[PDB]
Amino acid sequence: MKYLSRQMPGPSVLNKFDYRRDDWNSLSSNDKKEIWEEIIKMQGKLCAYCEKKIEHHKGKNKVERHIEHFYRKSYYKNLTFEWSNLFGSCGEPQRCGFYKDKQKYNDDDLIKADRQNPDVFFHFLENGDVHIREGLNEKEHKMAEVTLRVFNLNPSSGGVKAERRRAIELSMTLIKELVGCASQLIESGCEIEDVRSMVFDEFKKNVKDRCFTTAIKHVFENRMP
Amino acid sequence: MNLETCYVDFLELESHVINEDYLKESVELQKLISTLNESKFHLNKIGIHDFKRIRELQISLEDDLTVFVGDNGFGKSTILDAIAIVLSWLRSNIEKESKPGTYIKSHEVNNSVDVEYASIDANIKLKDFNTSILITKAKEGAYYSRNNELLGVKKLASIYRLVNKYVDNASLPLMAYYSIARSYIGGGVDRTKTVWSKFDVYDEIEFDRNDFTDFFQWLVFLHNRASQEKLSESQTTINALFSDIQSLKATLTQLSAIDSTVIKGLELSLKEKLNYMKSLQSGEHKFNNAVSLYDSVINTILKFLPEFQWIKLVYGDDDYKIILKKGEVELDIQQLSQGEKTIFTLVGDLARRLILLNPNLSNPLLGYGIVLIDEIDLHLHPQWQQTIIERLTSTFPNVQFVITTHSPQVLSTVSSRSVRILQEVEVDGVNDLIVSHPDYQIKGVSNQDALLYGMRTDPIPSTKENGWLEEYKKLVELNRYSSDEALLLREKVIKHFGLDHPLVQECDDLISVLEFKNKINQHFS
Amino acid sequence: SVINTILKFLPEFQWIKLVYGDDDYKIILKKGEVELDIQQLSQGEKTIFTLVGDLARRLILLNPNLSNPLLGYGIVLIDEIDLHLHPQWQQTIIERLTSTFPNVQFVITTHSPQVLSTVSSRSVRILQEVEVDGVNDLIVSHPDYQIKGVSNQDALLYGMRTDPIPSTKENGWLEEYKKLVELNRYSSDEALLLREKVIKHFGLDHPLVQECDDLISVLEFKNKINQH
Amino acid sequence: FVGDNGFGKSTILDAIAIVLSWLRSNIEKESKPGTYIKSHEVNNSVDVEYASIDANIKLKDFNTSILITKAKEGAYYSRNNELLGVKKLASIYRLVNKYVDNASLPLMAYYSIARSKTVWSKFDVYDEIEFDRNDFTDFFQWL
Ligand SMILES: Nc1ncnc2c1ncn2[C@@H]1O[C@H](COP(=O)(O)OP(=O)(O)OP(=O)(O)O)[C@@H](O)[C@H]1O
Ligand SMILES: [Zn+2]
Repeated sequence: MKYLSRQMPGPSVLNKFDYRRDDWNSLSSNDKKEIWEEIIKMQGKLCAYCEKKIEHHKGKNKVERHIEHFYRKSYYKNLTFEWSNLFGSCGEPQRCGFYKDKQKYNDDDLIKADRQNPDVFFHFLENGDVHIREGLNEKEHKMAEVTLRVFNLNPSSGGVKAERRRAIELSMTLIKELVGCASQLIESGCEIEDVRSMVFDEFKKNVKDRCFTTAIKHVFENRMP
Repeated sequence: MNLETCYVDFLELESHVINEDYLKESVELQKLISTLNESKFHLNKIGIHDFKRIRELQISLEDDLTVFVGDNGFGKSTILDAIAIVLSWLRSNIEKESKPGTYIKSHEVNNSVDVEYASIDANIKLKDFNTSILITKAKEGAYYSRNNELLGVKKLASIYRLVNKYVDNASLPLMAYYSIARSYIGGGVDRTKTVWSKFDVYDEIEFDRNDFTDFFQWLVFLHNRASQEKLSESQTTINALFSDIQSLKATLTQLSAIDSTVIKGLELSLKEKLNYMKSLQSGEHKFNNAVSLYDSVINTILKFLPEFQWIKLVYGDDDYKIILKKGEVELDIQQLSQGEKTIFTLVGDLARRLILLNPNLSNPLLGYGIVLIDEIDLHLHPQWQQTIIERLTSTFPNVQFVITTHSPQVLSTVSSRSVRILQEVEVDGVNDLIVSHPDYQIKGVSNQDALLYGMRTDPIPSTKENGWLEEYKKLVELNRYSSDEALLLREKVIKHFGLDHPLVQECDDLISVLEFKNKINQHFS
Repeated sequence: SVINTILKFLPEFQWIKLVYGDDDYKIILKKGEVELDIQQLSQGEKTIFTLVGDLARRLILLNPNLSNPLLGYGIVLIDEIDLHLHPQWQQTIIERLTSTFPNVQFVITTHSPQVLSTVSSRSVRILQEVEVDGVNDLIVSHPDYQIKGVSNQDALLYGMRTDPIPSTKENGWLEEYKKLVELNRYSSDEALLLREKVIKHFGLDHPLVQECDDLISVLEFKNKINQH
Repeated sequence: FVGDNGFGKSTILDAIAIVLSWLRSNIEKESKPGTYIKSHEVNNSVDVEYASIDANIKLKDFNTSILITKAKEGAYYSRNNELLGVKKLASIYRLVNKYVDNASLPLMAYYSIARSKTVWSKFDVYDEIEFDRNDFTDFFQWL
């Protein structure tokens, strides 16, 4: 997960919709296209939860995407058309939105990408596993324990773990070379600060718009002196 | 305590005492049985000379698992056929003394000018007891004739006959062979022994069609017998059976007076009833319940099919029918896929053989034997391939397996010490067979490395687009990537693979780092 | 016409002929400088031989007017094409089938990931099982990437959705040792104990151990710099 | 087609073979029965009533469609099989080959799994759509 910087509201036709009218299915294709125009802009080309690429650069409607509401419709019906409850999720039938609604859970123990930074709780590994950081209190530990369980982001084997491991191992050559140059610089004798700054900014430039960008960022910063 | 020393001690003691009762409780017999129980049966070495397409070969077999890998024209099934010939002799002598086995027929010998005969050499090891057998056959019109040597096999089979003579609950080794024709056998298309003895299994070695029908009859009989246990019938049933047997005996006596087939059938029925009465007496003496065997077989089959809930026998239309519940739908046997039929028949046959050969063991799935399987990965998707080996060696841990495979996925789950690679290398104009081992350990590695090392094949295809990628990579690594030709090649690569493909991204990273290296050098120059 | 069709399908051979010897008769195939009896062929080559022979036999008889009868029209269905085939054979069967008969429509089902790596992504369908409104039904999807020319495991992971790395017990110690290394706890006694088992099972020169040692050295140098 | 075991990969191929059987029978002779759907092949769910198969054959711009259905025990069925579209095509081929000889015909073949005049001088049998591999002995003798 990655922190989302929500921009100014763009509900458009959503404002025209009425709570009393309801009828979520009554939305036309034009409104859906308008919503997707803003959603792609804010979310990039990655899924909110699993960060699998959702839109490919332009024959078939690959990577089917469905609009998902953060909260359940039945008991938070007042937020059916709420702007802040809109999210974009992939079409995977075993995780993300299609898997969130199949279980019973407490609504007060979920991490929201637009509210709190996920980097505080989670810590990714090279092999593709997820490790909960230590030192947190009881409520945060319970929150992190349950969000992975509901979203199925921590399977025993296969699933998203295999894909994450493959993505990590493909980009390891760049990380190894960058730290190779860093070592040289340091040893030779150059202002640590400068070196750092550069090795970071450039990596961030070269990693933007990629699949599983946080896992690669975590791996790189772990090995970057 | 060497096995031979206790064998000769019992042999010399048998001649003195004539009473059988003293012999049955003799200390020497107890020592012989005790030392026989922990003697693990396993073959050691094998060699082939001028048999079919093979000129010469020497192979060492592991005691737990062996896998043969490689493609060639001689056919690896020939090696398994050689083993099937040798074990046949061992089975024959057990059935009856000096019974002939299987000979090498004339046409299996090589057709080359400089050949005269074909031979097969094998060795069997039981703890510290070693035996060897040689089987040979010469061509027609040869100046010298050759004969087999059956001293060791006859001696080994005599011990089993001796032990089985005094104790009626002796355990015997298991031998089986599953060829590639079982695919038709397991089809189960829509095509009654009252007592079962361990000698029925020894009728044939190779898996055949009639085994499935015998499996159905055995399952029906076992379920019916377990029904009486469920009803908890008292000893009055035994009295009724004894009365029926007495009436049959009186009818036989009347028949003997003033119909040979009828007499034979009545005698066979009387013998079967006497066997059933002896089974009732053993029930009084207590034994493993038919319910325990029934659920042992059902759970054994269910271990390999995790997608099924239960299997039951349903009596309808004056007949029996097998019903399997998958998910929330009841299914018939004939409606299953090919893979499930194959697994169902293979595991059912193995379980039946092991159960029938060890009537005395508390858990009959722990007997000894040797099993040869050809093309283990028939009709199996990659998910099942990675777990079939572990389940096979976990359900039956005391049985030695010899397997030939063709898939890297299966090969990635076996240790590197159980892999033999067969290669044909032409030396001095003559093709020669050699056996090698993998360079590195292959247990737990990815299936690509298992294909690269265990099979020595390139895991990347040679399509036209691969040539484009390789050529572009050479230019990038050679630092003159900035050229018109490279631009033309790159446009083709982007057109085919696409800009978001990871392979193209790796090349982009290679370009970027090279561009940055001179920039950083210039910055701190 | 039949013989030439088979020769075109397999260009590794020079000619095929039937020879009546002094006492026997047999079919001889020549490749390079070696002549092989037809019976010496393996099971896979026999299967290919009879499949191509039957296809050519039907095509010749159905088009008696065309100059080249190999340009007919029709539909052919093949089930489990990868049966009884070595991996080296599986990597070229599709190209030859689609090049010998260029005007026929093919429908093929397969289990081997090696075949998938030679097929374009526009002709791949994947069958899954999903439940909608309480009813479980099948569904058809498409691959999200291009799988032509990629390695074997990439094709297995993307075109079949399966883990390419087994879950063996010996693997269990590997990820635990890796995880302890990444948490800067490689000097712990538990890591030292686990390293004995791993190094015993794999060996010093195995590449997996080599990369682990490289990570150890990198982390050690970073700790040295941070400490100073 | 890629999938696991028990996912209906062989069902699709058998469905297409069922569809093509009727066209072949009509080509050989008008008003000839093809291959029917077996009773055990129907779904075993509680609420099912009938099973239907539909197909579309496109020849340049000419289009045709064939539907075959069978009901096990449902009171209401989908009438009968609609074979009107395939009879026009069969009559077209019969017309073209009746006047001018040495014509051409489409090829239909199905290489199944284990399971289990009129140019007959050569001994090749066109009557059977199904053919089985691993029969090298027969082809060797034919050659
Ligand atoms: N009458 C039936 N009702 C419901 N499901 C059935 C019925 N008959 C068969 N099936 C289903 O058919 C499935 C197997 O179908 P199928 O033979 O197409 O599988 P496959 O693995 O693709 O086959 P193959 O190995 O022949 O290619 C089983 O899982 C079973 O659930
Ligand atoms: Zn997602």
